[PDB]
Amino acid sequence: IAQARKLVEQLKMEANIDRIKVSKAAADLMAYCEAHAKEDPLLTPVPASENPFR
Amino acid sequence: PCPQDFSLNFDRAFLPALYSLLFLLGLLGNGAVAAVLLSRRTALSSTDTFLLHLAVADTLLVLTLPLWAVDAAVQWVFGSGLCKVAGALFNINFYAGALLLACISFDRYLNIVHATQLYRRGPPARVTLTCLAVWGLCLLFALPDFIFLSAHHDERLNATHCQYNFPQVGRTALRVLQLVAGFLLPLLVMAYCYAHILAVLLVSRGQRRLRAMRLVVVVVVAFALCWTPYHLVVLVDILMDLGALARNCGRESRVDVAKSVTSGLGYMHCCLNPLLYAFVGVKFRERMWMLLLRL
Amino acid sequence: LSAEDKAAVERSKMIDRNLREDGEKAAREVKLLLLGAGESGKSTIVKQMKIVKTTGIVETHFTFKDLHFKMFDVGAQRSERKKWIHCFEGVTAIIFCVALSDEMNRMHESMKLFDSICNNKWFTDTSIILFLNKKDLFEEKIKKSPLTICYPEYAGSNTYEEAAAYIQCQFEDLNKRKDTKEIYTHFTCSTDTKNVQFVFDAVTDVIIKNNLKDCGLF
Amino acid sequence: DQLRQEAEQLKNQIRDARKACADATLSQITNNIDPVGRIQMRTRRTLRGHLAKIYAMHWGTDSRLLVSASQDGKLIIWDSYTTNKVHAIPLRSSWVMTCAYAPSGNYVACGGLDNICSIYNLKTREGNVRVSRELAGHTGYLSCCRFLDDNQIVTSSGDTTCALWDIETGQQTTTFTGHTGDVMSLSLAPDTRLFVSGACDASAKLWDVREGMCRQTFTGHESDINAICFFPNGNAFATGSDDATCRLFDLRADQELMTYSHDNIICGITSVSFSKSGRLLLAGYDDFNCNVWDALKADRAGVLAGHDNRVSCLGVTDDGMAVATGSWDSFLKIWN
Amino acid sequence: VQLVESGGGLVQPGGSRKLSCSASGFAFSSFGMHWVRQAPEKGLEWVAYISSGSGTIYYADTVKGRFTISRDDPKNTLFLQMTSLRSEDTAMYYCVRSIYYYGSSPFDFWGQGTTLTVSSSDIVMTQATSSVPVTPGESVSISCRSSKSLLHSNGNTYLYWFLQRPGQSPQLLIYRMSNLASGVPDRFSGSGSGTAFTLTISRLEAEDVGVYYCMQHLEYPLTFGAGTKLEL
Ligand SMILES: N=C(N)NCCC[C@H](NC(=O)[C@@H]1Cc2ccccc2CN1C(=O)CCC(=O)c1ccccc1)C(=O)NCC1CCCCC1
Ligand SMILES: CC(C)CCC[C@@H](C)[C@H]1CC[C@H]2[C@@H]3CC=C4C[C@@H](O)CC[C@]4(C)[C@H]3CC[C@]12C
Ligand SMILES: CC(C)CCC[C@@H](C)[C@H]1CC[C@H]2[C@@H]3CC=C4C[C@@H](O)CC[C@]4(C)[C@H]3CC[C@]12C
Repeated sequence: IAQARKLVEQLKMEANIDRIKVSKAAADLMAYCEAHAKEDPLLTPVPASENPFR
Repeated sequence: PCPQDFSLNFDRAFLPALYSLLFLLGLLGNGAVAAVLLSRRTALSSTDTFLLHLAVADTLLVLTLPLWAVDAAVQWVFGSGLCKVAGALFNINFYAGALLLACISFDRYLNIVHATQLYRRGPPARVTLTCLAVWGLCLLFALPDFIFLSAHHDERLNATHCQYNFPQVGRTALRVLQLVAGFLLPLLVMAYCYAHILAVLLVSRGQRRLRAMRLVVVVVVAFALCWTPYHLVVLVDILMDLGALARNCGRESRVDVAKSVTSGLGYMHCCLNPLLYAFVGVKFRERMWMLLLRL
Repeated sequence: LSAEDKAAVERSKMIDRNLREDGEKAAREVKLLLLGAGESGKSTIVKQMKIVKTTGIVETHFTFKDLHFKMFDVGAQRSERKKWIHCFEGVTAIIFCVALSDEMNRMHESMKLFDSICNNKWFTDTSIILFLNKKDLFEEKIKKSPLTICYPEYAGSNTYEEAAAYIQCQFEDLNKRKDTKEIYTHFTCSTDTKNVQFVFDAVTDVIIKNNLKDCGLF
Repeated sequence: DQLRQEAEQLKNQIRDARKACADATLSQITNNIDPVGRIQMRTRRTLRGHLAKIYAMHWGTDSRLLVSASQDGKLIIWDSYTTNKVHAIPLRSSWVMTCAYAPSGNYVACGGLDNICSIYNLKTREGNVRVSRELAGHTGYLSCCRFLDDNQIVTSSGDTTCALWDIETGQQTTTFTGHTGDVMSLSLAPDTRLFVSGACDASAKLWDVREGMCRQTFTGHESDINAICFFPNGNAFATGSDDATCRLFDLRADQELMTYSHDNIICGITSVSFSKSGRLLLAGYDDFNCNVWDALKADRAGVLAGHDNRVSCLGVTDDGMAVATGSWDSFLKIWN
Repeated sequence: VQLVESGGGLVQPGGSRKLSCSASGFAFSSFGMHWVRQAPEKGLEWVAYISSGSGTIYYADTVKGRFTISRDDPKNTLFLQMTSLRSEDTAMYYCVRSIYYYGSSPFDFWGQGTTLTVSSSDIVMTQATSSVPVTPGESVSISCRSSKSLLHSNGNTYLYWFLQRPGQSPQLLIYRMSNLASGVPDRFSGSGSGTAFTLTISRLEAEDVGVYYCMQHLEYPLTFGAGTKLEL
């Protein structure tokens, strides 16, 4: 009877939080990927002059 | 007096086709074996390294073959110094093949008969030492061919095939060396080692013992039957030079044609051994397929 | 090029040499994975060895005829066996212990474990040494109780020999890969030397067959 | 026995609340973004010296030194630029399944089938690496371990628990419970105030380092979750499981955002990591190679092949210059 | 950790001696070892180096041929067998450990030194200043100059700063021109470029006086240059 009460309390604490629309989170992820695109050596390779590996 | 006309015609009509076929098959098979084993050298066992050396030796021998094919075809047109290295390479490869067969047999004997004793305290570098000793011995044996081969032009039957030039005592000594080492030493070593391997495999129980027994017997009998007739003809020639010679226009002709056909059989065995040693192994087939689907 | 990087490279090369030597030393030792169902005589087999602090895995080293064996006991894990069994893919052999004196359907659980272990995708061509302990208790119980209580299909006498042979056949019939792997059976006796000698013989056979596979003779 | 009704009611309410927020979809939002190019990555370096399966690796914070753990009982510290072996540590237990490298670089950690997390001090006056600590208290194998601030470490175990330790004293500061199956991996948030643990119950949980509580639980997988990582922003994370699909969830919307799967791929996933900007997703598979996915379009952007066995560990440097992958064939490869 | 020297004394010219250096408290097998020499009232002068595992051995040009360095690792001892002793070999000999990997600090620990008395180098580094009068409330700058660019193609400038207090053995202050050694107060700092380098002390105390040396570790002759004296 302890496990059921603990589980129910956990579900309460998980349900009480506030959420955000999926479109807003998608826009935020898109904006973060866009802003830091220039600083990604794996996405846009840098010339061999400043490449530590070869 | 009957200057080997029939034997010469037989050689001209027979040698080039057989040597071309042996060249093609030997290159294909031995190069396949060398490519499979050369992709990943880190996981090479003892017998795998010995097999790689044997594949290299057979490849080089079958590469050397077409020069002697065209030598036998009409007449040797190349440089008089070119076959002084062609024949040396040929002899090196012949002795290397024989000694590496013996070494494969000895390694298999060690892995199976002395399995526990070699597992517990087996040396970690004896394979390379054995291979280098074999190659050094082959160079030592090939030195006589390296410094006594030349190309002299006899007035009769104007042409120039290149061969040896030393007293007949030297010819007998070279023939005895060739016979004793190349045939008897691998034959005795393989016989002893594989007899002990068979004695060990008799008492064991399982399904992976009958295939091993079959492969052992197949390898031994194949080598024996492929390389006995040529040395029989060599013995006949040695006896003939030391008396008991008829030369009734047919004896030398028959001896020469027999020597040619048995040499062809020997090179057939040289081209045939990667089938015996590599493509029957489950591990080798697995690695070959792994390479094939990787590329 | 390299000013004091040559000393770094030399240190790296000495590290490589020591690593190679340690690997060579470790490659001349035998690996056994000890498995059982609910501590069914595993300790007694372990006691034959002569040579809360830890609860994950137990090591047991011994030497027989100059050969060094290391046995790994993983009986105190109680977690998903499928999440760490692949760590033991390269062990030389498995040693499966089964108590013959079985009471609540324990032989069925032992067979389920044996089926899950022998037919595992990681333990192909890995040999299993099956120990059947408690032969005297089996004698007494089979004198008292019949084997039909565990096997309704059994249609033999209550003799020790027939019952033991039937149990051994029932265990060995769970091996699907009858060709690429072999099962060695031994009814454990009180003598200490006999168990170690049987393990040594089985390991010698396993080494021989592995060498045949590596030599190309199969 | 009457509380299951309330649990079902709360679960249904949570599901409906998650349903109400799904006003759009990431794919139909980002379809207008031009796709990233076909990616070729070249193997700059190959590190040799491990004689058994490599089970874990971790990068240094300088993005030059890395540590690798292999079940030959070895920890090796490599200088990736020159492929030099800085240190070689022999472990008491050969059964190592994880390793970590401290953010300061002073210590390393390892663990495995011995249920003990061993912490080694690299910078000693005696010139040798010696065991600094052995944290014990887990009743199952260690699956992962991550250093927080050079004095406390978070570990996950196969006894369905996680624990935050105190290296100075050796005592479990906090114990995180609530998973049903073994916890296979954890990922540390960039601010080190939260972390996510993925378990074998096909669930992921977001634990708060303080208060020792689970804040959110994410489902959607169909098999054991083997790998987990955070988005660089720290507001989303990605998981890989045994059903051959990666998933991308977000913390704020409290539900799945995207799935990465292909009809050809059927084997499980061992490692998952992002890129520096978060546009790429590196995933290691059991079919002997690695896949680079577009994190915003769910289309495979590249393949990293060249490992002869299962790719078990995978990491991306802090500066994002290179990707190091290690497999069961006992080799690590640097890609760029 | 300590290095203890033995074998000094008075020797006639042309004789032979063997200096011993016993090491306790550290893994002697992992450290390369150097013998350094300091003539009476003169600067430091590198003499010999033996690698770890006795792989590579280097000698100074002025002592090559008549000196021999060796190590015995089971007993943790370092020997310098010197022969044909001239009158210019009277000095104090120091035994120095140095371990090399990525991010290490060679030359960190120096022995006490043994005195040996005898009766009757393409990179030169100049410390032009010889003495400086200071008070324990200011900041002091010591300049060192090289004849070659100490900066290497891998971004590492190989300059080391050592401090020798009166009556003691030199201790590592800075390695590779920027990094402070372990157990060194933060007030010390180092900088420079290629050929001109500077050591800076923010606020001195009574224990900041002594002789400062700038060694190079680019080419192996390992020249030192006469130090700069700070007193009062
Ligand atoms: N007088 C000449 N030129 N040769 C006549 C017959 C020589 C005969 N060869 C052969 O029978 C056949 C066929 C043949 C026929 C006529 C001419 C040449 C050949 C070439 N052959 C070979 O099989 C190649 C022989 C060879 O490669 C070689 C090596 C060293 C010195 C000389 C030749 C031979 O002695 N072979 C050498 C043997 C070397 C070891 C065993 C295998 C053969
Ligand atoms: C291991 C050692 C023997 C290396 C072998 C390579 C040397 C010795 C070989 C390879 C090429 C050979 C030469 C090739 C061509 C000729 C021209 C000929 O009219 C006389 C012999 C002569 C001059 C050969 C002598 C031996 C030779 C120089
Ligand atoms: C003209 C004469 C002197 C040339 C004959 C010598 C040549 C053919 C021989 C001598 C030494 C031999 C090599 C010795 C060792 C190895 C390593 C092995 O893993 C592959 C074969 C290989 C690479 C051999 C190839 C053939 C070889 C190069």
